[PDB]
Amino acid sequence: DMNITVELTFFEPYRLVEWFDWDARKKSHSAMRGQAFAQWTWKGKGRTAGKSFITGTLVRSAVIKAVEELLSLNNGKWEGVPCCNGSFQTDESKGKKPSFLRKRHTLQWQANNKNICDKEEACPFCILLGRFDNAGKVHERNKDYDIHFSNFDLDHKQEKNDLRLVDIASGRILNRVDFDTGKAKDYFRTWEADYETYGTYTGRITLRNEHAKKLLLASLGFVDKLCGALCRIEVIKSEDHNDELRKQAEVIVEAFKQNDKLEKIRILADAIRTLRLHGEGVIEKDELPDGKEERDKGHHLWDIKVQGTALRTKLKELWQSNKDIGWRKFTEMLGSNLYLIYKKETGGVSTRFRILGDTEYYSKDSEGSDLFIPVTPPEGIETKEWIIVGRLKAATPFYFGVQQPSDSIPGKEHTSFNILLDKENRYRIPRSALRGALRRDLRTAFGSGCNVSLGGQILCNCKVCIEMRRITLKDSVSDFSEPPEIRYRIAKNPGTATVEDGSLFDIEVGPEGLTFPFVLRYRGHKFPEQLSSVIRYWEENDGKNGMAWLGGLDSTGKGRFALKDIKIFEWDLNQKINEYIKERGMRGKEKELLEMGESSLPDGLIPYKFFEERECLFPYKENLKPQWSEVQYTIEVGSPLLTADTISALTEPGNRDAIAYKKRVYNDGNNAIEPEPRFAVKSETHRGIFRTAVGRRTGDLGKEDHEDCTCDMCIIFGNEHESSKIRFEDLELINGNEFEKLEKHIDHVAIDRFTGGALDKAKFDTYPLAGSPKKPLKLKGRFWIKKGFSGDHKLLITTALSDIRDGLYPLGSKGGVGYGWVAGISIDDNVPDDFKEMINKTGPINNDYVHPGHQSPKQDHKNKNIYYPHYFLDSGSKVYREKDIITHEEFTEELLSGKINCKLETLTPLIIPDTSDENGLKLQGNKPGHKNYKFFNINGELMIPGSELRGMLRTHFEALTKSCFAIFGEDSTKTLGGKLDKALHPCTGLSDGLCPGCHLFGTTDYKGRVKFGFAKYENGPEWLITRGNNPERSLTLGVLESPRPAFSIPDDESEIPGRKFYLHHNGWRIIRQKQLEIRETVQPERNVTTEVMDKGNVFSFDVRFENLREWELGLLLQSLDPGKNIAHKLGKGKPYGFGSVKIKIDSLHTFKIDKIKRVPQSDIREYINKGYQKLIEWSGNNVLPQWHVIPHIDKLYKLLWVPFLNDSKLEPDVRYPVLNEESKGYIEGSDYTYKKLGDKDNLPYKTRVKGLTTPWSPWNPFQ
Amino acid sequence: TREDIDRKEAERLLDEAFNPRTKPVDRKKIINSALKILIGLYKEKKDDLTSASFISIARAYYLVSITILPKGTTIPEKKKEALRKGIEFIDRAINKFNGSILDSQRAFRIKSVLSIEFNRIDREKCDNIKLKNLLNEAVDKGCTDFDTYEWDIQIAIRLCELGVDMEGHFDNLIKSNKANDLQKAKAYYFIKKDDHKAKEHMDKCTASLKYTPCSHRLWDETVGFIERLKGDSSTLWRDFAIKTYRSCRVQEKETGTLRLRWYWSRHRVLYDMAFLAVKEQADDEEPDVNVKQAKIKKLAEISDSLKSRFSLRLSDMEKMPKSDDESNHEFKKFLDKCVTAYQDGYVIAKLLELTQVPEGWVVVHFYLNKLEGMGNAIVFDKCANSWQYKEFQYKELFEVFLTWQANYNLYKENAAEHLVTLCKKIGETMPFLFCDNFIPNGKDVLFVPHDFLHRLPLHGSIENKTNGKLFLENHSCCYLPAWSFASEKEASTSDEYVLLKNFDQGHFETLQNNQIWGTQSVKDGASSDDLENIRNNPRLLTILCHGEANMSNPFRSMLKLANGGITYLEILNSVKGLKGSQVILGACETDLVPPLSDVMDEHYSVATALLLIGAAGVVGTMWKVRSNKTKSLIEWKLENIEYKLNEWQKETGGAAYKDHPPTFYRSIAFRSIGFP
RNA sequence: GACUUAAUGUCACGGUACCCAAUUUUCUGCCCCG
RNA sequence: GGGGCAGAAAAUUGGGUACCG
Ligand SMILES: [Zn+2]
Ligand SMILES: [Zn+2]
Ligand SMILES: [Zn+2]
Ligand SMILES: [Zn+2]
Repeated sequence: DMNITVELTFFEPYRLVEWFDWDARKKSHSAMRGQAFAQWTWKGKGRTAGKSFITGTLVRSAVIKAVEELLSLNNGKWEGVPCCNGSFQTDESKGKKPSFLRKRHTLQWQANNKNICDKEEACPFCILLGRFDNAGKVHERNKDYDIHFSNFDLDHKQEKNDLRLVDIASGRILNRVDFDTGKAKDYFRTWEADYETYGTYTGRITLRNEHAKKLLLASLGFVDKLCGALCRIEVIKSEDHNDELRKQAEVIVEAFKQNDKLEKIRILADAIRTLRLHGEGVIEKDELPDGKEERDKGHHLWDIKVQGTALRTKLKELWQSNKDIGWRKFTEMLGSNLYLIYKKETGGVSTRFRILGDTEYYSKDSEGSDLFIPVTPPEGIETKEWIIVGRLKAATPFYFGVQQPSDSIPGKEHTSFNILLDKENRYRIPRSALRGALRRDLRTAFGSGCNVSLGGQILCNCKVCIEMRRITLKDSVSDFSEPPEIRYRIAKNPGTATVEDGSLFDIEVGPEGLTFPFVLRYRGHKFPEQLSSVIRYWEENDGKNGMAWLGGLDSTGKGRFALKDIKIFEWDLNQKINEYIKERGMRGKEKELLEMGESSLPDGLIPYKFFEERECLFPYKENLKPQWSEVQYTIEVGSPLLTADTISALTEPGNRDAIAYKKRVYNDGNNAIEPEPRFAVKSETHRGIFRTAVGRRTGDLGKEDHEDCTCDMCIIFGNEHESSKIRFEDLELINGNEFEKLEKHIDHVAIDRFTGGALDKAKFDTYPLAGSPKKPLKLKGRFWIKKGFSGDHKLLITTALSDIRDGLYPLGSKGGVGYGWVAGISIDDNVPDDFKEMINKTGPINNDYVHPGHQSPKQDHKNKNIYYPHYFLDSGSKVYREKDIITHEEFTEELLSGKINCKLETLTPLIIPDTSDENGLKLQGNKPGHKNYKFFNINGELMIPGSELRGMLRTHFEALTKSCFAIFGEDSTKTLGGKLDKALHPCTGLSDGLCPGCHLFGTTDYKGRVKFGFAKYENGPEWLITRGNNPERSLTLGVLESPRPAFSIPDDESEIPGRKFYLHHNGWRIIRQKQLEIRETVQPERNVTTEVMDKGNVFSFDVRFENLREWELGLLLQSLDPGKNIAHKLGKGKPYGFGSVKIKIDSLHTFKIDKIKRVPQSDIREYINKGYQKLIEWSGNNVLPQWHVIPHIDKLYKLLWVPFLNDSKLEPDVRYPVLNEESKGYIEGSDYTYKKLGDKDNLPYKTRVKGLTTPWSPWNPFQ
Repeated sequence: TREDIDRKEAERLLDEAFNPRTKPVDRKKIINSALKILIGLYKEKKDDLTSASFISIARAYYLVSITILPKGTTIPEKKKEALRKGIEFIDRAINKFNGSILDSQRAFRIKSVLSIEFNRIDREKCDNIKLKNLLNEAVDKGCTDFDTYEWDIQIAIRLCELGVDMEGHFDNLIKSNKANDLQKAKAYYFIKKDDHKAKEHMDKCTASLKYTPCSHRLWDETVGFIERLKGDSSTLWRDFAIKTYRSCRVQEKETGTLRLRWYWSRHRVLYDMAFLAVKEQADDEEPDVNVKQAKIKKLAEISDSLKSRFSLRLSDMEKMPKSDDESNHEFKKFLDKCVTAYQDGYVIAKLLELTQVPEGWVVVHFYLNKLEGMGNAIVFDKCANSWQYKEFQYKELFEVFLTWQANYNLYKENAAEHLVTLCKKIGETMPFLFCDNFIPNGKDVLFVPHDFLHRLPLHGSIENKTNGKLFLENHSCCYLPAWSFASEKEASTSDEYVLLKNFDQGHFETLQNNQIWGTQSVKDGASSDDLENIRNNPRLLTILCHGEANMSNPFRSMLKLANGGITYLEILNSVKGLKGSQVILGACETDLVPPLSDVMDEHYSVATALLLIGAAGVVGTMWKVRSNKTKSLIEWKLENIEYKLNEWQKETGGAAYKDHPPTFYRSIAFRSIGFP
């Protein structure tokens, strides 16, 4: 006749559902699915607030299950008194069915209680069931219940108004994953409720019979799960801040849109999101990247005026106004609001329609099939419970998927892929992901299993489900609350080798080395060998690495966890059940069990000593160990490496455009992350490299679609319908400690084809990793191969690895100018034997063409003529554009691919400056503003950048092939674009075709087919020594100012002359003997001091080509080496005379898709002869080729003709006029100044345009 | 005019997908592209669409509802969703009213056919009353053109099936060349109430059913028509059921070369009707005994024709493994033929006879009839040359069997009391196998069982008496999956004894050291190629390995030998030299077939593949026993090869269920699968 | 004590948010006349 | 008599997935 008060507390996020009584419950699917959850009722009207509870029928069901299990443990008796089997069937003829029907098996025992149970006298199990009571199946009054369970109300700790649903629950989509395809079958939604603050419930249980009190109080402590969570049953005796952020975001977007810079706002949004990675000090103490020094315009975007103030100052005021919401919420809300205003202003708001429905399936009821299945254990049987406590460690960056925000709202963006987090922004491994991975690995270890059927009246009797019905897990929350890492991903068009439209997206990843708790519980008669094998497979030891794949980016290698600190404990349930009821099974106190010693264990909990090792387990090493095979290798890169990041470069000091990619690694010894980040090449990148290599080798990239496809590429690397059979991981730099100044600063500029100088807003920098041929970078990478790979597919993967070793696929960006070129590969000894066997089993040439140089200026009069240093080349203004563009999707059989090994000899001193160090040698201590440099070098080894050689060969090739002006600026003086012809305009788009220079060297929407490597110094005397200089080398140059088009095109009715070229002359000796007169009479800020290399030095470089036609390779070999007495100009000081270089073709190799050819000297003459006929055909005016027959090629080659190569003491004088007489540097009676040469009386304009267009025309006598 | 040209480019793709010369793999992509461009037009002009584009959207939804195949035993949710979306997309066209006069006809036609398909595949959501009201309105809007529109015939036939009188329409229905035999039979039966002409039209429908594959909708409509004829107690349903059974038999003989048929849900109930029809032509008074004996033989031929093949699902057919590349072509030919027939419906050596039994034998055929919920046992006696049949109920037997299955899968050896309870329940459920008139004493009995009775031990049946008698103490028991597996001229022709072994845990070291084992392929650590290397027909083969049961495909169930093991398909293809070879398996049957949850299972172990190779008999264990009992069976078979298995089961102590239920558990587990 | 259970019968610890995609293409640290 | 340029143009997401009598 006494009541008891029961408190129910949770230790996991439990499950909530909306309340419907009995028929509206049948109306809804979520209500019928969530019948064993907590129930939520709306309070008041408006559907915003309510209260949750737990029905007493569910607690009664859990209690009678615990009573049944306790009586089945102790042979049908409890504390000496026997209990019968009870009744669990209901006849339809007498009475109705009791509103819930049981499908599981019912534990039974041999019933010997001397009697049958009637109303007068009954066993504790019979009165605890409530059989012989006055009330049943229709509620009349709260009395005449022998045992009554009340509703369990949510114990709100402090009284307030009505509790809202969004404060307690949060929706989440759960999944069902197909085992054979690795793909989701369907999904369903549920409400996960808070347990830290809303995890206590209170109810009353009324007994009116002091004969089942001991059994009830014993089984209250045996109840372990309720509402999807571990539980203990005991008995007792900033919405306003968002609107101002929206208004300030509106002000920022409008201030950006007024300056015609709206599209930066998107980028700015990402940057503000990246500000959550840094602290508040980056806005407080002005750690944001400033502009370049002495520049009136500041940063690229952080110094944009918003209402008259800079964006950094506006952001500082916005942070000072909102200090109460925290740094992280401020940056996240600001970025989200900026992204929302940008998406509103653009006009596209992401419609997202699904045809043919939305695959959300809830389980259903079929009538009939009311079964009662008794299970009777043997008398002698011994039941135990094993608890495995340990720790999951992320060996890779992980990913646990979740929906977008504003979709996980139970009552009713910027990041495409979010990660699952807690309410305190902690990383979370849910119970369902662990349970699914354990089910998958148990199906692998058993070898057979069932796909999970949802509508079932009969329990599945497969081995996996039988073992999984006695496995209990627990969700894990890390002790880390730092924000995730945004990793960006693109997709590539195989035709043009550029990015596809709408292929940028981003993922949120967690740090590797993170650490989560792990609890497993198994209640049964013997510990299975397959579960032991799955635990041994998941854990890691010396040598072995863990193989616990949890999460949802497994093909990218994301989510491979490893189990450590494993302790298995055993509880005897037959002898020490009272200690289990007393200690509540150590539920909620498993953290204490890890650091617990031997002498502090509770009574009944012993260590488990019979845990088998890896070698003694039969389903291990036959089912689990050959599941994935590791292939680990090391890429050796002897060139600079740049995988650009470009968002973190906007949020870091240095003011650099593109920087290398870095990772955040978490350490477990000290709870911080790492002091310095680790450089890496992403798993997406080399996964795409392998995929593109296999697809180009077989030909599967050329297909238009891969839906319902079974090609070798889709079999190996997965498709829509199947998961990938190969899983790639990151390439981490391992020799970064051997370098001094690991990151190198390399700057580039685009040169105008007409003016010959730098184009406006076309200067930029890169910060790659310093890779040199004599000190290369080493990246260690890994991939896993599933069992079932045939010999053809293993041959394909080893062929792709051989293609990567041979240098066909450079890593990172800017591969066409020599970045990321693979120098070698190494294969570790743990690679299997067949893969190792497949991977291990895999002269003076001249051109003899002599050009007849310009005989009238120099071969008539020896050294009495003065020539202008630059001349202009004019072509016919008719360019040929080809619309049948050669695609990169395959290696075509007719076309040629391979490499050219070439050597470069300096005829004149060469100036390639290293602009990484503006102080260079020394010499700014003596005087301020004097720019001095060293030669370009990486790790002390002298080098020429590949971009210089590529630009020089392109400027030769477009002039030879009559291409459009690729780099051209339309500016101040109508404009230069109007005077230029429409045909010579830069090619924009593939609709109107591509000119041959743009066909070979590429455009924005088409990748080039020639790649130029870094040249390396080999032989010869360096460092041209001059005595009167502060180093022995490094003579000081003179002024170098910007070119003026107004001299070239005066008097508006005058069209653009053409491409500017510089003559070959030894005018550097004049600078070399004027060193005393250069330091004086010239301001030290004006002139630059640079290191120089002497003539006769040799460099070596290679040009890699693919899909080349025969005439294109012939014209490339002609532009590399045009003939005897013809050379190129490269480097600084071309008008003063520096930088004449001559290129010799050492070797040519051509491959086919399986050997490397040598191609002797006869065939290269055939290629050059085939190239000559194409220019003959293009000219329209239809033997060893005489190139001067074509008109523009002779005018080109006389500009490139060296007048001092074969003995000739021909040494021409090449210089500029000196404005005004009376000017320093005047020659005695020359009458050679711009005042006397530019005044429409003396030189009549048209004569000046003729003088600038005819090469090597004398200018001081002025013929 | 942009909507006009987009709708015309969608309507061209729709009519190209609606072409009966298009493969379905192209049809899905084409119709999804057309639905994509129509859906994008809707997305950009959300509420301003004309009705002419709404009809195109609804037709695309009908066509995707056609090409969605059931990949299991249930109707998929995608088909119901496609029909629902087409219904509402046509509903907004009806709410866009007062357009053209022909547009109302076309719109109500599309609505009525979509509602007909929805009512067919989901009766609860689309009721008969709402369908009746809509089809009543459709003929009010003039959808009665039976000569240019195929679907108007379907509207009229569904309407006369619902109950409304269509006496005026009948003459326009019959003269159309777009109507077929089943529609004319329904028109003659439901409107004019003519049995005589409807019988001729239904016989023409039965004759045309011979050459169409089972995936066609004509089979579903025919079995539904026969079920309706049985619903109103007509006199014609029996003959039509037997005719459709004969057509299904001669069609099922024409399937691709494996024991495979297409799964359709009515294929059982047609058999369940046809059996009942022959039964109602027996128990109802027939004056001559010779026609009644022919009817009881026809029952046992219906059950055997059901028990021949085992009807794989669609997803298991798509996930089929690849070997014997010409049989790959045959299997993909069968699959594409069935899928092409399914969409084409909507786009417009020697079998021993049942009396060829040796003398002194009795054959018991079993049938589980799900319509009446009964079990029928048909006995054939050769010495008397007689046919009889009896009935039983299988519900409580299924309950006790599932109890034993759960207790066994938890406590394998300790489920002996549940095994004794199951054996007593078999004896109490079927008393006719203990009376002398049904089964004569001292006569060998071959059981040909059906459904979950395959897993029941029929030899261990205990008679419902106090001093209960085991069934195997008076009869020699033999088993067979179907009568089509029986053969003549076993022809062992050799004397070599071959052993194979792969697992080392079972202590068979004393067995492999014996002298008797022959010169070829006796192993330890045997492999699949070593099983394929048998030269010429040994006298006794013994395979000792573990078993693996794939829970969906019986073709992927394998024996655990080395380098991957050998499966059902690799047995059925690769091994050749085992004709007339007695086989003894160490793998239990519970590891070879999956555990079952329904009353119906049709799953064949590797013993049936061994019988299909040409082995004379396979002796195995139904459940797991210890290795000593299997070693004892092997040694007794080696010492005595001619002697019968029930003698060894009686000698080992198998008649002692009352005192030692473990010995009874270990004894009755052994079953011979063959026909001598 | 309503909101908010029905009592001789709840496997929801019966279900991994899963699959597919290379931050990449093009660019000589270069250069003279108001 | 004097220094400029110091990044520009695109892509910033598209789709897919409902075994269970
Ligand atoms: Zn009792
Ligand atoms: Zn299962
Ligand atoms: Zn493919
Ligand atoms: Zn171009």
